[PDB]
Formats: sequence, structure tokens, C-alpha cells
Amino acid sequence: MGRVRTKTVKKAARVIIEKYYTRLGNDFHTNKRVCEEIAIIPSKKLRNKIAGYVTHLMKRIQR
Amino acid sequence: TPDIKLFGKWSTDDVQINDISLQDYIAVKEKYAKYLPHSAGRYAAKRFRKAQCPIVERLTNSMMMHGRNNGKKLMTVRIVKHAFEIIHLLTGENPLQVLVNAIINSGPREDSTRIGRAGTVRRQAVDVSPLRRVNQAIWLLCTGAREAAFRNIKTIAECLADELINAAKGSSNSYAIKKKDELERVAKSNR
Amino acid sequence: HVAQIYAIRQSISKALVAYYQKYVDEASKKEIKDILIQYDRTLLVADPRRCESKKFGGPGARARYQKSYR
Amino acid sequence: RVQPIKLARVTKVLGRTGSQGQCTQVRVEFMDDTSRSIIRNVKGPVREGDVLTLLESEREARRL
Amino acid sequence: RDKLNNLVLFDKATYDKLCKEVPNYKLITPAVVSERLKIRGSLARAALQELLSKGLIKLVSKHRAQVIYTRNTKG
Amino acid sequence: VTVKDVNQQEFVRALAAFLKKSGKLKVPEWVDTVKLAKHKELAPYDENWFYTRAASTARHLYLRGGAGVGSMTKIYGGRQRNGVMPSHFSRGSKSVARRVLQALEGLKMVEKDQDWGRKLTPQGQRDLDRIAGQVAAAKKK
Amino acid sequence: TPCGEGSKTWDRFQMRIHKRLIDLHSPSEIVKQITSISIEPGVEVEVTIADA
Amino acid sequence: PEKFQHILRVLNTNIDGRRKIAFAITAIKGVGRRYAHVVLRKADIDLTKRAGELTEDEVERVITIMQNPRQYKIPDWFLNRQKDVKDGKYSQVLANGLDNKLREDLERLKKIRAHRGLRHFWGLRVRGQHTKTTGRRGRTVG
RNA sequence: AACGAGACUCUGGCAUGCUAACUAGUUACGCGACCCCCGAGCGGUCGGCGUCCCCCAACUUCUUAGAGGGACAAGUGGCGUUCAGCCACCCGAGAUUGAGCAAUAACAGGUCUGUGAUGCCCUUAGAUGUCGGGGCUGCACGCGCGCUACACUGACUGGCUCAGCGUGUGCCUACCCUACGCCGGCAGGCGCGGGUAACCCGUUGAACCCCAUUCGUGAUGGGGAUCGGGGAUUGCAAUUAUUCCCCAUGAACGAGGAAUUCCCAGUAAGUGCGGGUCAUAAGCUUGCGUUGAUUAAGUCCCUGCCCUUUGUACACACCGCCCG
Repeated sequence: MGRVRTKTVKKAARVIIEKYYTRLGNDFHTNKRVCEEIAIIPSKKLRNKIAGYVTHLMKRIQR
Repeated sequence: TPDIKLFGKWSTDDVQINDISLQDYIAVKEKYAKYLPHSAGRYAAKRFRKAQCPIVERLTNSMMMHGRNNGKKLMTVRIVKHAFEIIHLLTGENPLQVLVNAIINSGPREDSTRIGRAGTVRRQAVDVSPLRRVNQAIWLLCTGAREAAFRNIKTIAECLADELINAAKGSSNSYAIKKKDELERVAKSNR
Repeated sequence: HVAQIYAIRQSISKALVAYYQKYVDEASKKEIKDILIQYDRTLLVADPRRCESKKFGGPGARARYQKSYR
Repeated sequence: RVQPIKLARVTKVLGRTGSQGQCTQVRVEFMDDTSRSIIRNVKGPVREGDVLTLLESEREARRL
Repeated sequence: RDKLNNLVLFDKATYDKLCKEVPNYKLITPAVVSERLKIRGSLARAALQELLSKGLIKLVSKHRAQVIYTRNTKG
Repeated sequence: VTVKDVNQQEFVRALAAFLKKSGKLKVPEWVDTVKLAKHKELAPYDENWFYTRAASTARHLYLRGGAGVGSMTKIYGGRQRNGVMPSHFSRGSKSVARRVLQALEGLKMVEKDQDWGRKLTPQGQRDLDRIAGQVAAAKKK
Repeated sequence: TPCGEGSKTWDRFQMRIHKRLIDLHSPSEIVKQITSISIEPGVEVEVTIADA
Repeated sequence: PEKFQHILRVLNTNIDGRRKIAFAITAIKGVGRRYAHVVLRKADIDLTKRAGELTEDEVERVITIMQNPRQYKIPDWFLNRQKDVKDGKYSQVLANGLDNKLREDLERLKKIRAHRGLRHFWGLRVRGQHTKTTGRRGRTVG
């Protein structure tokens, strides 16, 4: 594969999970549409990454 | 089975593999039968993916070399239809059983390699993969017919079909079985 | 000549499948789909691969002209 | 050597060796007794669960 | 290249052997007739065409670049 | 049948024979001095080349909507070896094809039809399909 | 490079024009009315007398 | 069959009966393969058999159809020579006369002493060609 | 904290969803016309094959181009500090299709012959600024990039059958792309017509490929160098042969020493076409399709590059320095 997520993703991912904690599922598609609506995302492809990491954080935080 | 595909004339059942070390690297009858040896194919992008495509297809692929026969895979299938035809008439065996024997008898079992020590040539004998045996064995017998028809009245079809008889038998009157034992003769020495 | 043969084969195969899914029933085409995909040869999907562009400094899309030192 | 040809199968692959990575070390079980095991050097690209065809088992290897 | 020469016309012995090679041979191509006799390949081409008109040999496959012939299908 | 339903390599070799049997065609003087296309290195192996080319001409008129002397040449042109120089495409002769089409037209199996260009006569279209079924009747497609 | 020297490199430039057409059938007066209004950017327009 | 004869002599060059008729004839200079497949068809004989299978009656006609080509209606453009130059006619030249004709035109171009004959006599290329990297052979280097 | 990296832009692979089409198609009949019994049948009738006919018909799968959607290591199983991630697998089009853009610092690198960018120096009427005609192509050698070959997995002669990127007169001082008809073996000439271009050339009916004849292992018909004679076209002019055509002439070469180049998937290789230069002309270069493999899934051995530690008499930096 290759590819480790950049700092722009991991930095903003933390903010977005913190303040809208109770607005996340554990599904990709729901968490995608939420990020588009609660905040500006300057691209679509960038959104699809940041959502997926926000999802991955939300799995562990309930443990 | 009630829809069993031939080659348009040849059974893909009654085909034996006489090794347990080379079965499931020969592909000929699990469901690998087809009427032609032409496909789009996937032979790449994963290492274990070459062994999943037919032996007959592999044969067509490996005999199209020398810079003027590349991109002429269709001409190559012409040579294969005559080859099997001649093999079946000539001895009487189903000509796929011929090919499988020819592969099994021609594969080298030990080979040498290089090692740098003290600034002088030393050699080491090593073994071989089953996947290596198949790749080598397909190359070697095809080299014979390619060489033979390079200034002869005999056509490439005739040469290739002759070479599979002498390979399938233990005769040792072929370009393949000669060179097979040459390699092993080295491997004994620098063992 | 070659690529046309694969196109017409792929179309008539797919035609048959679609026809049964739409005017007959699901279980009609489900059998037939299973038969084809067993000996799959891109009989229900399209090959992605297409030619890659030539970029300068060599013939072809990946080969390079000879380079001589001295 | 001139003793009957042996057959032995992979239990585990270890790593690649040689002076260009051309050789592959592998551990093999003798396939006539699993308490017997030797390490070998093999030229080809081996995988897991494959069977080889050794012409001897007098030799014992561990690197080249 | 080598020096070799082939016969471009028929003789007695060529014709007689031509009749008797048939039941003994499974494969008969013009190339094999070139070797077993000393005869040109185009001469040998037409020589086999003659035999097929008698029904001594049987055609089994045909191509632009090759022609194959078999015995009498008696084994 | 339609000529499409039968083999076409076989079709022409029988259509040529039909014409030569019936005393048909008017044949040029030049027939043993003719290269038969620019890119060719040698004269025809066959003396019946006029009959042969008229077969292939009439077949194409059935298929495509028919076009002039230029298009007929374009169908026939192939590759020209240039020795040391690398190959090129070229288009063969004209005056041979212009006599072919005019000889067919003499029997009124072709005609200069609408929008200035040859088209095959309805009588012509009749005769093609007439022997087209004879091919399928004969051997068996 | 101005004046050849160094590795041979080139550069693909492209301009893409775009064409598109709207067919109307109406009186030519009201056409020239609606045409001339609500156009600000650099975009060309071509009016045609009649069509079949 | 047909054991009657083989290698023979015709005008100025020995022609084998081993080879096919058209290709056999080409050995004679001034006759290429293209020139022979015409002349055989004007003579109305097979080209599908060997040259040793021709009879004396037949080959006697061949040379007549060859050496009077205009009178057997082979076109003028299809000849070697059209208006030779200073001889006034269309001509067809064959083996030993070809060389004699050829040597004349060399001599002529040194008679007038054009650029041509000088290049001939010096042993250098007549036509527009570079000689800087061509010819070689050679030896003697610095 | 910043720059470079990625992000971004362009390009390719996925939509029977959306938007709408006589300069794009399809389907449906209506058909009437042609055609053959070609198929059921009989030849009628029904059906098949394409063209004209088609519509104020129906539609937008195919072609076109816009907005959107889709892909995330997302899911599952291993492995990892259980972190960052990695491997396999499911689903499906696998997160990686290819380019563009590209940092700090540097070189006494290239270009005063692109510049009416430019310093200084030089020359300037017997001119370094204009016409005529000649040369840059001159050959004992040497070297580099390529092209065509050494044949039968071929050549030759007939027959069959498939594309894509473009381009085009109306511009500079003068010029385009060409259908069609006629004449000529060919090169070509001649008479008419269309195209400012999804409209016309052009449904670009290209090559290798494919099928059947002929040649027969022979420096052979392989090879087409060299060279003789003749015909056309461009230009004011073709001599040192501009280019093209016809017939003749018929060389080296029988697979390549020491060395060495390039390449991992529609990739190598085979094979043709368009653009650029262009009065006339690609063996060049730049793009485009078609046919389409083998072999690897690695390593630091060689060549070279990045990071740490260490040694130094080196800093013009080992192409260094220095001894008798």
C-alpha cells in the first residue's frame, strides 16, 4: 500500500470529533455527510479521507 | 462433465501428473480446459497468479520470440493445432499426456549460482522451486524447434512436434533432455 | 480484428443475462450468471486497460533512446 | 547422491539471501518424518506448502 | 551454408519407392519425402498430390504453409 | 440468399467464373503488360485477373452505397516496400479500375446513378443474389 | 531551451475552445431583443438569418 | 518422368534446366524477372514447368519474340532503351551487346569531358552522394 | 511556526440516474420501392437483407458535455506498543492510471547567431549594411544517433477484413483539403462540384494480421547497394544527378569480437497513420491507434544516491596533499 495520513488530516480530525462527539455514528457514509454540513471542506476528496479517520477514532474512544 | 470442453478434438481428462511435487502447478483439468489458448489473461500484478492459467496457453505465449514474431500470437496458435495433430498420429497418445510427460522429464532439479568470496569465483549448488521447474521446462524444449527450423526445409510445426515426442520419452535425443542433465552435471561438481 | 471478437462475445453474453432479469425472473438469470462467471474471461465486466501516452525522450510509452558516454 | 530421490516440503520460509537476493533460505520438513528437518538454499521463488525434489539429504545448509 | 543438390525430375526408383512408402508411413509431408529420397520440395509437393488421386494416402489437414497426409487408417 | 449469408472468399471465385462462362465483359488490350497496382513488383500470376477483379468490384457495390474510381483504388491499395527506406501506404492503378467498372456497366450491371458516382443496377443486384443461393445450395454453408 | 544544449525536453500547451448552439423558432425582432440583453463576459454570439 | 534433357546453352550464357522457365531465363543480362513473365505469355507457353522440359522448336520462338518486341506488341516504355541517344530508335539490349553499349556511354562522357566522365575515371560516385563517410576500404590511417 | 512533501490541477478507469440533441444516433412501424425464396410456407401471405422513403412518431442504451455521485484502509480476519501502520481476504472498478506544477543554495555550465534586452571595445563610404556566381555535400582515416537486411514463424501473386489523435482556401504581400466524370501502363494531365468545417474531404472501407496459389534451404526469386537508358511534376532555374515513375544493372551481407544500452502491463517488441519543418521532400522528431509476450514481486554484489557514527597533515575540497 504505502501512505500514512498527513498532519492536516490528523490535526483537524481531532477537533471535529471533540465538539460534535454525539453526532457521529460508526458508519463511514453518515460521518461523511455530517462533516460536509457542520463545516466547510475545501475539497471532496479531502473530505472522504478526514471522515474515514474521524470514524476510526470513534471506534477506539468508546473503549 | 456433461458439458466437458475439448480442444475441439482432445480430451482434458485422462491426463496424469506423475509427481506430487508438480501437481497444482500444472493447470490442465481442474476447470482450466478451454477450446483455444487465447485469452486476455492475468499473468501479472501478483506473484502467485501465473500458475492459475493453462499450460497450453503458456506454451503459445513462450514461442513467439526473436524480434519479428512478437505481436503475432495468432500465427502461433496455427503452429499449436498442427503440433498436437502430428503428435497424436505419430505415437497414438492423447497429445496433452505427451506434453505433461515432456514437462516433467525436462525440469532441472538442482542448479548452481554465484557467490563472491576472496575475489575469486566460487559456485554453490542449490535446489529449485516447482514454479521454477515449470518455467524452465517450457523454455528449453521450445528452444530446440526454434533453432532447428532456422534454415531447414522442415517447418516449425514439424520440428516442435518431434521435440515433444523425444522429451515425453526418456530417449535423451532432444535439445531439452541434453541440457537438463548438463546443469545437473555442474550441480554435482560444485555441490 | 481481435478486440472486436471479445466485444461481440461480451455483449451477447450480457444481453442474455439482462433479458432474463427483466422479463422472466431472478432465478432464471441467476443460474446462467453462475455458469459464465465460473469460466470468467471478463464475460460480465469490461477490461479497464487502455493505452498510455507517449512522452518525449524515447519511442513508446516507457522506452528510451540510447545514451552514449563519451 | 545415488540413493533414491527425496521429496521434502516447506514448513516455513525464512528470508532471501544470495549476493543479489537471488537465493531463498527456507526450512523444510523431510516429508517422511517431521522430526527430521534441514534448512536449505533454494534458487526459485518458493512459497508455502510447496514440495521440492532434493537429489540428496547428505548436504546440510544454512547460508551461502 | 552447405552445398547440396536435389533431383528436379522423377526417375524409376523414385516412383517405385513412392508406392511402397505409403503403408509403412503414418506421417507423409513433402519435407519428409525430401530427406528419405533426394528430391526437391516442390517436386515432392506434387508427387504426393498424385498419390492422393489414387487414394493411397488420405489428407488430414491443410494449410498455406503445410499439408499433412496419413496412411489408410488401418493403424 | 443475401451475399452476406455465404462465404465471400468463395462468392467472388464463383462470380468471376459466371462472367467468363457467359462470354461477358469487354476486356482491355493491355493484359500481359500490366503490373496491376503501383506497389506491386510483378505482373499477375493469373491471366483471368480482369474477371477476378470484376467479381470483387460488383460485390462491394452491393455492400456499400457505391462510389467513384477513387474509392475503388483506396480499397485495393496496400503497403509499398521501398527497399532501404521504411514502408509507406499507397493506392494502386486507376485506368484498370475505370475499365473494370465500365465493362460491368456495358452489361448494365452497374450504372452512374444519383449524386454522380456508380451504383449497382437492380438487374445487377438480382444476378448477385441469384448465384449467391447457388453457393449455399452447392456445398453447404 | 533557446539554443539546443542540455536534455531534450518539450512542453505541451493546449487551448480548449467550446461551441454549443440553441435553436429557436420565433420572430426575428424579439430574438435580437433577448440576444442583446444579459451578457457581460467575453463570449461571442452569432445570429443566423434562417435554417431548415 | 521427363528425363529428356537438363542443362543447355543458349545465347551468351548457359541456362540450367534445373530451374523454372521464367527464373531460368533471368540469368541472361538485359532480362529481369519482370521482362520474362511478359515474353513467355506473348509466346503462349507454360511457365509452370522447368526449362529442361522446353523443346528446341519452342525456344527458337522465344528469342524471336524477345529480340523484336515492338513487332510482337510489347510496349515501347517496357523496353530497356528508348531513343538510345544518337541511334534514333527504341531498342532492347541483351547480354554481350549490353556491355559494349555501356562502355560506349562511359567513353562518350569523357569525350565531351563532362562532370560525369571525370567522376567515372577518378572512381568516385556519379550521383549526389556523400563520399566523406562512404566507400571506405580503406586502410592507411593517421 | 514556515518552505519543499502530500494536498491541488489536468488525464484515465465506474453510472440504462439527472440535463438534451435534423451539424449525433437508435428504435418503432408506416412503408411504398428493389431483391432472393432467401427462411415457415408455395412463388401468395408472414419473416430475413440494406438503401431511398421516413414523420408535426417514440426514445437517448450507443455518440456528444455539463452538473453530481463513487474509494475511505471502509468492512472482515491476522499482525503491530495494539499506537502509527502492515499483510491476506470479502464487497467491488481497490485505497498506487499517467502527467503537469515544484524549495533553499549553487555552476565562472549553455545562449551577445531569438530579442529595437544590454555594457564596453571594434568597424563605418575603397563599409562588417545590397545584386551575380561559388561553398556550407569537397575524401587515405576515426567516432556517435538511426534505417534496412541476412529468409520458410519467409517472400511473391490473388482473395477476405478491422481504428484513433488531427488537419484544411477565405491567412503576409496569395495561398488549402479534395469528392466526382473523362484521358493515360505509370508518374500524371484534363473537365466539373463541395467544404470557414459533429455539416464537405471521410461511416477517414490503414498496416501487421487472415485464407488460397507459386518458390525450396540454393548468396536462391533472400538482399537492393551500385549503376545505364527513358518518361513526369515543382520552381526563375534541378548541372554535383530536388522529388516521383518505367525498364535494365544486381554489391556487401550467411546473425555479429572486446565491450555496452533500454525496459516491469495494454509495458517490451512487431505494425501503420496524423502533426511539426514544407514552392518541391522524412530513414528525423512529436502525438495517435492496432497486435501484444517472456521474466521479477528482490538485494546492496557492482554503479550511484540519502541518513547516522568515526578518522584526516584535505577546504583549488582525493581530479586533494605530500616524500626522496
